[PDB]
Amino acid sequence: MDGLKSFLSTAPVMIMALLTFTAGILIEFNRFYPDLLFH
Amino acid sequence: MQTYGNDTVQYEWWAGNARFADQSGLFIAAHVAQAALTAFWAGAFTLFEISRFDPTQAMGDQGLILLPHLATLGWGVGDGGQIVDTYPYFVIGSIHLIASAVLGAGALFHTLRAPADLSTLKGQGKKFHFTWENPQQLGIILGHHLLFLGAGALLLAGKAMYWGGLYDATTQTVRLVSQPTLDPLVIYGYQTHFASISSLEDLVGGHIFVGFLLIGGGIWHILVPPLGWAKKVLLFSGEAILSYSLGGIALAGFVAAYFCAVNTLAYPPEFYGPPLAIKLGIFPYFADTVELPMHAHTSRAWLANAHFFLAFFFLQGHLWHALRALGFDFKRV
Amino acid sequence: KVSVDNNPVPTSFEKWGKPGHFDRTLARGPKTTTWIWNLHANAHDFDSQTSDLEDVSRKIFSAHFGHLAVVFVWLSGMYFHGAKFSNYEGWLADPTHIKPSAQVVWPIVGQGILNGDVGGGFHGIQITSGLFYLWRASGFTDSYQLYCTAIGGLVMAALMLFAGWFHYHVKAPKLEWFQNVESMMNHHLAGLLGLGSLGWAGHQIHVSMPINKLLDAGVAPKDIPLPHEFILEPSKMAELYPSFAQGLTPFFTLNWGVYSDFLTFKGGLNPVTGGLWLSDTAHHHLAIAVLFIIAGHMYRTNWGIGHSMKEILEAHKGPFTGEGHKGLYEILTTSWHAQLAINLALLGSLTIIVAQHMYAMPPYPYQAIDYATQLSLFTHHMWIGGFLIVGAGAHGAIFMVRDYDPAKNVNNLLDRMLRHRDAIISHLNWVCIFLGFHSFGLYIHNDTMRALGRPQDMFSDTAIQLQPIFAQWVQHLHTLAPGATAPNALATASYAFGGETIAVAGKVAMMPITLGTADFMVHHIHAFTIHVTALILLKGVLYARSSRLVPDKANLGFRFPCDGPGRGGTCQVSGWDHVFLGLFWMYNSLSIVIFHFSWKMQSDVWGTVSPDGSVTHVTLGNFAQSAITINGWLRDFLWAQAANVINSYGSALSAYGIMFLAGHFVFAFSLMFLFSGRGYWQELIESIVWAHNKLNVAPAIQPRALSIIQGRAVGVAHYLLGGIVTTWAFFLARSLSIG
Amino acid sequence: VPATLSWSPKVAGVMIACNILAIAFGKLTIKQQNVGTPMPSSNFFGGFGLGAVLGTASFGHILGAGVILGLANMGVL
Ligand code: CLA
Ligand code: CLA
Ligand SMILES: CCCCCCCCCCCCO[C@@H]1O[C@H](CO)[C@@H](O[C@H]2O[C@H](CO)[C@@H](O)[C@H](O)[C@H]2O)[C@H](O)[C@H]1O
Ligand SMILES: CC1=C(C/C=C(\C)CCC[C@H](C)CCC[C@H](C)CCCC(C)C)C(=O)c2ccccc2C1=O
Repeated sequence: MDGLKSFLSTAPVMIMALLTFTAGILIEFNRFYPDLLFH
Repeated sequence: MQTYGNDTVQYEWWAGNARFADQSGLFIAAHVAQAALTAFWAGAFTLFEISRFDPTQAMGDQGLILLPHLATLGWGVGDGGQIVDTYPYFVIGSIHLIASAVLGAGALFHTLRAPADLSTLKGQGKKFHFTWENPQQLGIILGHHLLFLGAGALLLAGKAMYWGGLYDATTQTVRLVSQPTLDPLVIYGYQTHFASISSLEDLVGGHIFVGFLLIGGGIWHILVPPLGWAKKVLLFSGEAILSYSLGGIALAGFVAAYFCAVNTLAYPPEFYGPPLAIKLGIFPYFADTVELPMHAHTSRAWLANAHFFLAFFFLQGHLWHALRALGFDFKRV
Repeated sequence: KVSVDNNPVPTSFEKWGKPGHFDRTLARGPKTTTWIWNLHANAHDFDSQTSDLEDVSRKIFSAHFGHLAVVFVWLSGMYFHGAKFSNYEGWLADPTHIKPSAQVVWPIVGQGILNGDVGGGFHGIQITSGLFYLWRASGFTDSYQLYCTAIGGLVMAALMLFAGWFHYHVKAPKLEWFQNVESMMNHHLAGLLGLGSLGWAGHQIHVSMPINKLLDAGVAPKDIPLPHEFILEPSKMAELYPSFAQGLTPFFTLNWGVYSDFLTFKGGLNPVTGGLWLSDTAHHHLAIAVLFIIAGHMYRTNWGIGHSMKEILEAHKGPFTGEGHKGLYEILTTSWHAQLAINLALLGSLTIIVAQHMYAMPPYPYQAIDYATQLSLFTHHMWIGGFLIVGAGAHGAIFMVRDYDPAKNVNNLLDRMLRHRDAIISHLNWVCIFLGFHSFGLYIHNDTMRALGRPQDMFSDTAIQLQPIFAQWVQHLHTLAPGATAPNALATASYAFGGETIAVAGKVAMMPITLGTADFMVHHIHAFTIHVTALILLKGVLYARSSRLVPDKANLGFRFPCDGPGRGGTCQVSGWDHVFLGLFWMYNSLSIVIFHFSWKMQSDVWGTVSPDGSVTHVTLGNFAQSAITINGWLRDFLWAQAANVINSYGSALSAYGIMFLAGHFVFAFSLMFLFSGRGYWQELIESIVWAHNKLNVAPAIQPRALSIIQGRAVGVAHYLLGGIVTTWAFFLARSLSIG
Repeated sequence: VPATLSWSPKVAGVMIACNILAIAFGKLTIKQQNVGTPMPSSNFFGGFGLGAVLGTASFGHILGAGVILGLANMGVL
């Protein structure tokens, strides 16, 4: 389980975790508030 | 088991059932498992054929072999094979399933709890030990088995006379049979027309005679040991008593294939189909007199052809085992 | 025969958190960014990871189970999307009016415009995989039936994942189990392909044929009987096919002509659907199963009868060929790379054969009139078979570098191939220059003659003719085949050879494909470009070990950049670099193959059908006058038919317009990696490393430019990603628009 | 359609003769006739094992299927 924590903390898994979380923010921001060309 | 001069023979796996022939405890466990498997087939395929039963279509042209057997006894049929109740077929087929489960348990009991030899046990389990050498113990086994076989013929007649009543082909109505036959001279005459019986009361009185002869035969084997002349002319070994029984069950299967194919009373045409004619190509097969839709044959044909081919190979199995008992090696040729 | 080792590798996550543990030079952790790239390139190089052949074979066996689990999850996803997010029940009612769709996009940022009107009120991505036509041929009626296949696909993937863990960590087979190739070929011909063909013939006879015969009759899909109802009640099966009343008795008694109502050699296509007759395909799969089970009894096993493949090969010697095939059995039971080179060559050849057979003999209902499905299925199976052919030249060269033992290769077929490499390659060099001059220079000649206003001096059917007379004769023999050389065939094997034009929805299913001067020239273009792709990859295999330039390339490896700038320059001498160059030439070969397919189908096959029987084609027969000239390929194919991919913006096909420009970008992006080189980029990175050292943000993992092989590998990956995504978007937007 | 006939002793006679012709072919040509599982009796089989008995009877059924359907197509049977 300790080595599974290391695999889940590797560079490909963490950048796939972050970019999913980042796309999770941007999709959910553009679903409730779409079409934001300016402020 | 005839192991000739070697007397300690490893039997491998393709002939692996010869290992327990001298082991009395494992001899019970195989045979009760056979009685479990036989009662399971009587239980499952009664309920299988209840589910695959159309009451509009006749039972003969459906591939059903167990429901016509109960219909001849008088269960589930009112007048003409329409089958209006079909609940006592379920109850009889259900009882054999639990009876297979009890016999399935006693097979696993004698495999594991009881030892491979019954001489290890003390009490009445020691007295049930048998070997293929002492003649008195094998007559004790033969005595009680003839008593229950005689009781089965009596409880057939007790069903046929008091509670229930069989089915007659002519004047199609379940009977009660209050006056069966009892004369020995009219029951001796069926050595020439056993297949062409048409009296329901004569079938009961024959079974009264058989159910009393086998009870008297079982009393005779339980009070008298096998005699000297029977010991001289018959080998008492393992696959020699099996050899007489394989030939005994082959002659019974040839008669049962003959009674199924042509008798109209014990196998009524409303349940099984029309009676057959004895044909002979390369083998004596029983053919249908009238044609049937598709390649499906009637229930009487499916019973008589199967039982003749089973009685042929159980006659060949008798010839195989009796040659093994007499001393033919089968590696000599 | 069955010999396994009990628990050779423990199951733990210790090596999960230690990447690069499989390689000795990567277990020390990173020092440069080359470590990250070498981690991925060496991950599946099991022969380089392990010296023991037994442990290499154990890694390969469990990797298949993991790969099969990927395929079942992909197969489960296709059946789940057909069950939950598809108009399959809508399409099954009206196949001629509802378009197949099985992908629904989420409505965000304007991408919900891709959910176009596919008919029946459904909105989604119009699929071109042909899954709907496959499922109608399988007898799929309800969406619950596709859901049950999708659940069982996930169950099979979990059993594939369990078998990979079991056969590596619990009971891993020994090397002698892997090297029993006679038992493996017996169980794969008879048990895998034979029983799979027998099972599918059993499925087609019982499920596919009764459902599709009622679907063609006009029964609504809600009123089709269920597949087990034919199994349970044979009255419905006997109503459709009266031979089922006779049962299995005509099968066992060799009275096989009873079954001729559902086991037909009918040929042609079903006029209701445009697909093959499922009576033909069930009889095809029955005959294939019997021959495959028979062929799976050929090889010697525990019971003495059979063939030893060593004794077959060592018997096949000759006067021209020395010791013959002696030692090829020891090659093909020791080297996994030699086996993979044969299997990739033939699976790649098979996938191309699948592409060329499914357009002209369409096996699925309503597939032939779906011009998008016909174009995509040809193109996808062309491209898949193209990569696998290049991988044959790859692992042929990996075997020659690594697993070629000259001690057991003396005067055999492989040794003698090596002993006349200059004879093979230079004659293959000659035939490529000959075919390039005599196919492409034919195109250059009449491009010039048409530009000079000399149409009489061209290579065309109006001018100097180059008729494909041998292919026209073979086409004529197949038209005359029913009744003369196939007397029990009622129709032809394919209408592409000649005869009837099949119409289904007022739309051409299959038409005679007439081969003229333009079909002569493009077939020699295909003969040219396949030969060059054969030339580069056979030069990679033969000269993997040595050449007159670098005589010790076997010590350098399979995958090395060069042997320096000396001897004039030994740039791209490795066996890997011929795979790198062969990937371009496979792309160049197969792009013309699918462009020949796309134009000849639309100009001369596909189109609408007049009620009197006339055919109005998609591009109105412009192949015979414009596919003889490069400009006609530019104008009447590339410029004309990509109007649908560039005017698709603001419509449901606009993602094809996006992906058309997306593949144009990555093709151009590849030329940064292909044309440049890493000594430029390493000197640029160390200037950027200075700006990171200025801000104290220089990483401990030192930034390096990609290696020379990698810069070729990235460049060939982006070229073939970009060039194929362009053609995929061009083909799919054009063929969805037409019809 | 090619002509096929129902089962008959004529059909059985050709099949047994095709089994016999492959048994004689298998006696002459099989290199390993007794390797692996043997017969219960080695005699009356030419020294064949279980693989050679099943191998020759399968070839005689393949030849049995090929000849019978070939002769029924030509109308000989
Ligand atoms: C009441 C029945 C009976 C009894 C108790 C015995 C007892 C014995 N027999 Mg057998 N024998 C009999 C009947 C009987 N047999 C019959 C009917 C045949 C003629 C075919 C023979 C012929 C025979 C031979 C050929 C041999 C024996 C052998 C044996 C011994 C080993 C058992 C064995 O091999 O099992 C193991 C069981 C199997 C490996 C299973 C085999 C399955 C068969 C081949 C398939 C049959 C399927 C059937 C056709 C389907 C029926 C369908 C249904 C609807 C009717 C055992 C002591 C052996 C012996 O004497 O040496 C010790 C020996 O080699 N017997
Ligand atoms: C526009 C594309 C282009 C052209 C024309 C060439 C040309 C050539 N390639 Mg190719 N190739 C290309 C792109 C191109 N390549 C790219 C993108 C790659 C990098 C991956 C490669 C990599 C490469 C490899 C890896 C291989 C080739 C080989 C060849 C030759 C093919 C056989 C041959 O001689 O055909 C005949 C020549 C032609 C078709 C060229 C056109 C000639 C015209 C029709 C005749 C002109 C007449 C002339 C001008 C009259 C003289 C008058 C005077 C005033 C000049 C040929 C010299 C192969 C080879 O050498 O095989 C033997 C081979 O090994 N190519
Ligand atoms: C005995 C040994 C024989 C060796 C055989 C070697 C191959 C010989 C090839 C013979 C070539 C036949 O010659 C060629 O025949 C075909 C079809 O028959 C004709 O082709 C004709 O039908 C085809 C369709 O099938 C049309 O596409 C074509 O436009 C038309 O002309 C050609 O006009 C003729 O040039
Ligand atoms: C641009 C270029 C470089 C520089 C390229 C480098 C250093 C690689 C840059 C990689 C970046 C950091 C990421 C690239 C994209 C990732 C592979 C995507 C990963 C997925 C993300 C979502 C995380 C070379 O090193 C080179 C070498 C030899 C010939 C040509 C060239 C060449 O053209």
